[PDB]
Formats: sequence, structure tokens, C-alpha cells
Amino acid sequence: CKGKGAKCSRLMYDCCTGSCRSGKC
Repeated sequence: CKGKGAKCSRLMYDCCTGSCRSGKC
């Protein structure tokens, strides 16, 4: 996963601090 506002995916939600938001957590 990753920190908020970091690289993300709305199919993985590789956001430690949240969900994905158009490729940014």
C-alpha cells in the first residue's frame, strides 16, 4: 500500500491511508 495522495489504483486500493482517487490516494 501507500501514503495518502501517493500513487494508487481504483482496482487495488494500494493506499495505506485510504482508497484511490483518480490514480492518487
